[PDB]
Amino acid sequence: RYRPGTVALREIRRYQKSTELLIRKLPFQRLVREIAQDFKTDLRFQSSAVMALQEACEAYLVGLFEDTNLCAIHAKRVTIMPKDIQLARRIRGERA
Amino acid sequence: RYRPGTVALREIRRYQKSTELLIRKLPFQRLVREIAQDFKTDLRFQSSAVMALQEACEAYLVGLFEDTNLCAIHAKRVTIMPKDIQLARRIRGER
Amino acid sequence: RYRPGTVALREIRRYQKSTELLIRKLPFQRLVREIAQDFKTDLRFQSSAVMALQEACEAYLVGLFEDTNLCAIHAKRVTIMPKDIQLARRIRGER
Amino acid sequence: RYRPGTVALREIRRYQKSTELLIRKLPFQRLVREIAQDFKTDLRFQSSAVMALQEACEAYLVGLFEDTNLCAIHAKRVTIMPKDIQLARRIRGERA
Amino acid sequence: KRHRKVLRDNIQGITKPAIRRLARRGGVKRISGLIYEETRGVLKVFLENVIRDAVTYTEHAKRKTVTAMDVVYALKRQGRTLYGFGG
Amino acid sequence: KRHRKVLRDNIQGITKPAIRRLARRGGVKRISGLIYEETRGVLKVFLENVIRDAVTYTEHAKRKTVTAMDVVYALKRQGRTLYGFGG
Amino acid sequence: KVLRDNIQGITKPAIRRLARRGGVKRISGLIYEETRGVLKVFLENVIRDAVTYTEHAKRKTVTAMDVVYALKRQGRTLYGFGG
Amino acid sequence: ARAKAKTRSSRAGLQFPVGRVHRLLRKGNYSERVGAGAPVYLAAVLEYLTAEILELAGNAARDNKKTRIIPRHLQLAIRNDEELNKLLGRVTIAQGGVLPNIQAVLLPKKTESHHKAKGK
Amino acid sequence: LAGNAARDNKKTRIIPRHLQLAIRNDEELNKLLGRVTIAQGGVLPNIQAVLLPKKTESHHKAKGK
Amino acid sequence: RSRKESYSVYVYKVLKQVHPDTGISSKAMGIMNSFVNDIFERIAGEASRLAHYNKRSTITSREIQTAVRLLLPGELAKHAVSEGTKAVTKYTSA
Amino acid sequence: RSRKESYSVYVYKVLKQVHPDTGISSKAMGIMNSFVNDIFERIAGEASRLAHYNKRSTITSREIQTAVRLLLPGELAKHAVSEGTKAVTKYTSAK
DNA sequence: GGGTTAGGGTTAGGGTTAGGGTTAGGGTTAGGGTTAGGGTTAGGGTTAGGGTTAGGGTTAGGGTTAGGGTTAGGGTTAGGGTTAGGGTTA
DNA sequence: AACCCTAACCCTAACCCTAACCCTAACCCTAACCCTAACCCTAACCCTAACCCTAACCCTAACCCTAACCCTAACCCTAACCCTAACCCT
Repeated sequence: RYRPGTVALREIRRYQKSTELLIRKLPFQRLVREIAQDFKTDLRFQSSAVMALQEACEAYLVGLFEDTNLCAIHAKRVTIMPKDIQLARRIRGERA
Repeated sequence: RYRPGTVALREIRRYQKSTELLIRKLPFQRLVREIAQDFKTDLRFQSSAVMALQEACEAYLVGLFEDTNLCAIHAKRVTIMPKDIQLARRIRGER
Repeated sequence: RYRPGTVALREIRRYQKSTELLIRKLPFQRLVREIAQDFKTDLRFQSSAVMALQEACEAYLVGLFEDTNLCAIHAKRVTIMPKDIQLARRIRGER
Repeated sequence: RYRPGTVALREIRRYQKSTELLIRKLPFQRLVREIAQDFKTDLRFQSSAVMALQEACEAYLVGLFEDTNLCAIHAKRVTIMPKDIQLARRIRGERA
Repeated sequence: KRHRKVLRDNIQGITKPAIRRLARRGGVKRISGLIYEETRGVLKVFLENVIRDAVTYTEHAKRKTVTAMDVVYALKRQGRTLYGFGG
Repeated sequence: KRHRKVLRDNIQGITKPAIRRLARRGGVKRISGLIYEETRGVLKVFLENVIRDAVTYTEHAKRKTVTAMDVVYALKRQGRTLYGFGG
Repeated sequence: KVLRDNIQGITKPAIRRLARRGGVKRISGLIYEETRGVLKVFLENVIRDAVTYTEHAKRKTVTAMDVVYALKRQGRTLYGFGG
Repeated sequence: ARAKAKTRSSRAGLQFPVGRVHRLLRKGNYSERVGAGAPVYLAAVLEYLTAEILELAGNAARDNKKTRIIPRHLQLAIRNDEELNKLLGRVTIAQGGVLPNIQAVLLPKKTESHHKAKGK
Repeated sequence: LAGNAARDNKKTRIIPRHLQLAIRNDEELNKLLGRVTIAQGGVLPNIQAVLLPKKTESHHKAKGK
Repeated sequence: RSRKESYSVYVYKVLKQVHPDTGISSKAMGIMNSFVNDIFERIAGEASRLAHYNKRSTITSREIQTAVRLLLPGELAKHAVSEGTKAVTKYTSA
Repeated sequence: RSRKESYSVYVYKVLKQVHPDTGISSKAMGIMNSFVNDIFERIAGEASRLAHYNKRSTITSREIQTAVRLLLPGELAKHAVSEGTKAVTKYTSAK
């Protein structure tokens, strides 16, 4: 058996050299519709609105994951921990 | 003979229960005057302005030190490192 | 008009000398159905079950209101306060 | 010029952090032996059993006193009255 | 289609002619300013930690209808037995 | 027979292998186990905030259709000037 | 404008009690230089903003109001001095 | 002839000035027109916020044996809240202090026991 | 949970006091053992805010000064 | 010398209404004065943009009521909205 | 037909001036349109506050020139200032 | 912007076992603290003198506004210059 | 860094009002500065007490090993879910 360590970098480069969507559209639309129903019923959604919402969520998730990885790799650990996300959110000032 | 571990907490509580200034006034005024002279000469300073500057600098330093300590204590280390300040500045988006 | 102090006692005696239901059935059934939907979907309800639920809720509400009134009337106050309900729940051990 | 009005708060922090028995281990056996003499004579109490009855009564009075203090603190009062003890026993279902 | 009233009773109905009528049976004479609001909230847990027991009981027997025979076993665990409607 | 509204399994819309390639775009190599729940909760909180802002905006405009312009304005008010959609 | 003896205005025992207010127990060695550099950069930014403001107002006296406005523009609404 | 009208704040049941906000909102180049009931809402909101802040400050000062509201009392009352700390999170108060927050790791959990000269 | 509280009291073992301090701390453990009574474990240090000294301070119903 | 606008009398009246035998200090007055002017330009500033986004230019009571739920959080927003509604009702009544 | 204002002709002319045989895409036009309107309300918005802080209400060329050094960084601010000065000089030289 | 009827092929979701990644135990030998001592260097009064701060008539050079003409500017419309995939060559 | 065969979107003209840029006179309204005098920034210094600087002794603390075992790493048959046109309306 060969040692892993190259397929991960290949997938990272392939997903970074492409600008394709990763999350689906209908599940996200149903989720935001269920969230909007908690405040006021009889609400609809468009296509560009949910597209901008998905783009903003993807950017926020990418930034949060990058911050978590940069916080975890500085403690002599190649993997991240569930507390690192809360640490990054406390430093950035998202939950106080 | 008292074992170490109690004088630090006592000093921390004493300095937290008081609202007195720690940095001097004349050195800070000379420093900000030298900084202002690098852009344009013939400049003066007031008292409330340098007081607000000292207060803002003290608040920023306190926040930075608190963030550095909170970042260092989460890595099984009671002390902080010089790279932790740069790490906190990179996370906060100051660089 | 009526002088305030006799219509209240008359209504109290009239409602105590009668054993009629005060809360509706369909709203309570819809409420317990919405509550059951939060745990598992595709759930139904019967008539005797919701009747026993309404009876237990009425008994609990009557007991809680009686305890609140008995706690408020002992502090030289004829009316009750919103904190008296929490006080009675803390004494009884309901949390 | 120091005794009238002091040590009222300088004595709570001691027993709240101590595990010793407040009621003393001497005056308690005669109070239990004389009570059981009326139900059925010719009885005896064990050494380890007289301590379990003392710890059970020393813990029940703490909760009753806490309930009395919570009931008295609601009527804008700082001291508990004999009318407050009977009030706390009527809601929990003790005497009525 | 479907009705727009998908609120499924947002803990309402029990208002002035209901809370006052229920308090008049116990012994409450007057009602202050607040009093309500939390009156509909203290009854939410009474149905949250009781109906869940009936659902969990019906899930054990591979059933789907909470009959009157299962609502008495849930109330007996808390300490409030009811006679008549149960059996 | 002919009704049904919405459920709650959509909350678990984030899988586990699909989120592995999502974090790989930023530079993450290995994740964990509780991340699938923590990230879901954080995303749910952020989406609730953004949806509440958009609902308040569409209520100011007295509209029932959440357009892309309102979402862009809410994101800019929060501190994320999104480009592309809208104007 | 003084000699380069004011940049080293932060000592070592005086900064120990300064970090103790936030909750720091032990520091290090290069902190006395890193914190000084960060403070110098931040002060250069704030001083540049105040100079641009006082140049807009055509004034040569850095008042507290201009400093408060610059801090609010950066993202730090300071209270107390000014209005 | 005619009558003597009173102030606008007495007819609305509030203490904050109504004409001051109506004149300050127009001179600030924010809007070319100011509504009639617009300054009343802002005045009521500001009055309620000030009342809540002063009540929290008094409640925080009543425990420090000081009847005078010092800036430290305001700093301790604002930071010790859930809905008020999120509003002024990035707002610093001069002549104040930091809330005492000591971590559990910095506590002296050394214990001279066990860690002794060898094992008895 | 009781082992972590023993290090704060400068102890290497779990005493019955630490058990009472750890059980009455968590919400999931206090609701389970509510009616459970511990022997030599003491109570939890809880002081009300109204029981604080001074409170009113200065004077309330004074006469001269 | 041109006097400066400051909120002192109203602040003292509010403090005396919510807490008797109390008062304000020296720097506390300036802190409250800087706090009032800060939120004054934040709530009124969002109403102008909200009116301009809908091709309008009338900032009435609804423009300020809706801006409460955007700046204020949850419970405080509902309390401020209720207070504003009761104030506008007492104003329109007499 | 109420057409919407968009910056397309000027953007295409600038792109053709700085790069021949080039053009804009589909979403790139909307991105540039949203970018222009974003900085349009940032530079002009600070000039109003800067004029109000000095008890004035005249936003001239100096009010926009000074706002460049506040929003733009260093080298870009000086370049924009030089371009604006050259433009106002060419404007004042001939109408 | 929703809502329909084919479809079908890329994507998502069931075992699996083996290899290196946290976790657990024992000095370890380098690494901060403090109390005893002393020699300061910053915390407070007295001035007083110049170097800035702070209001006020008065222009004339800086602006603001109602009217045209009009060069520059804004939606459509081709046919051609490299842009995406598929086998080759590398 | 095949660049090509595929190939539609970036592609140069052109074009019809055309709606905003410029013109042309009136005003009109928006900055110094010179008397001035008041109080705040700064300039020499004394003391003396908390504050600060400098060795010795040692008890915990971080790191480098040693074995160890359970979780996340990499196919395989799918076959369910995600696209891809094409109109059709309300």
